[PDB]
Amino acid sequence: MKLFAQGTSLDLSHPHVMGILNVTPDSFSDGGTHNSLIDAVKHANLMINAGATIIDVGGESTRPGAAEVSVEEELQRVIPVVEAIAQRFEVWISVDTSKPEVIRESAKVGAHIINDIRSLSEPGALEAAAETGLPVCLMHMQGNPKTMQEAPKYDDVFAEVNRYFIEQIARCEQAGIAKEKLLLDPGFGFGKNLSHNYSLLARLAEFHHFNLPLLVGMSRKSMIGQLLNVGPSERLSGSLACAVIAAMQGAHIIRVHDVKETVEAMRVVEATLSAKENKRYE
Ligand SMILES: Nc1nc2c(c(=O)[nH]1)N=C(CO)CN2
Ligand SMILES: Nc1ccc(S(N)(=O)=O)cc1
Repeated sequence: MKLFAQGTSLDLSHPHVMGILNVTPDSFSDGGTHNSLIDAVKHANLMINAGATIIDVGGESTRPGAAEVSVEEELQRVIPVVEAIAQRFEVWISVDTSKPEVIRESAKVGAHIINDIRSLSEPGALEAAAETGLPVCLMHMQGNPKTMQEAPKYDDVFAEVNRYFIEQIARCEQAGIAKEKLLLDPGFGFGKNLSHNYSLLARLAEFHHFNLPLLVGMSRKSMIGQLLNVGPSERLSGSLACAVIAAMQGAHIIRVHDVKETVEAMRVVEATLSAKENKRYE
C-alpha cells in the first residue's frame, strides 16, 4: 500500500512516525515569523534524525479554548516552514490547516499531505484540495475542536464513526478526489469521552474494511492524562502504549510528540508482526 505525492512515494508496509511541528502565533513568536524559523528547522532536523518519516506542520492550535488564526497569520508561518524543510530534507510533509489559501499555497512549496482535522468542511476547502491532487486525511469529529464544552453522547461511537467515514468518502469522490487518495483517522479526543476513546482503540482493526490507510493521534492526549491522572509532561509511557496497541492493529501512521521513543517501540512492533503469520492483531 503506497501513497504518491510530489514525484515520490511512501510505502505503508510498515508503521510510520509522524512528528508534530506546531508554529502558531504563540510559539512562532515575536510576530509574523521571527528567527523562530531556525528553531523550526532545528526541531525538524532532530525529528528526522530520531526516525520520523513525516512531519505535521500546523499554524493553528486545535486545543480547547484555542484562538482562531487569520489566513494572513497562518500563511506567514506555515509557508516559509514548509518550504525550508522541503528544500533541505527528503521527509514527507503534511500540512495541518483548514483554509483553502493555505492548502493551495502549501502544495506549491512541496507539501505531500493535506491533514485537515475539519475534513475540508470550510467553504472552498474541498475544491482547493481537489485542485492540488494531494492525498487528504479525513478525521471524525463531533462539534467544534476548540470547545471547552462536553463530549456528545453516541448511540454507539464506532457505528457513528463508520457512517461518517462512508459519507465523507462519498463527498470526496463527488468532488474529484479518488478514494485512493484518502487516509482515515477516528479523531481521538475530539467530541469523545474516555470511554468512547478506548472503544475506538479497542476496535481499530475493524476500520480496515475500508482498505484505506489509517492515521491516529493519541500523543499526550486526555484519554491518557485522565486514565492515569497525570499532567501533560508525564504521559510518555501511556502515549507509548497507545501507539503500540494501534500499530499492533495495523495503523499505518502515528502522530506523536516523542519521536525517538515511538520509533523504538515501532521497531519492536515491526519485529513482532513480521513473525506473525498474518501481520496484525485482532
Ligand atoms: N490527523 C490528526 N491530526 C491532528 C490530530 C489527530 O488526532 N489526528 N490531533 C490533534 C490534537 O491537537 C491535532 N491534529
Ligand atoms: N486537542 C489536544 C489536546 C491536548 C493535546 S496534547 N497531547 O499536546 O496535551 C493535543 C491535542
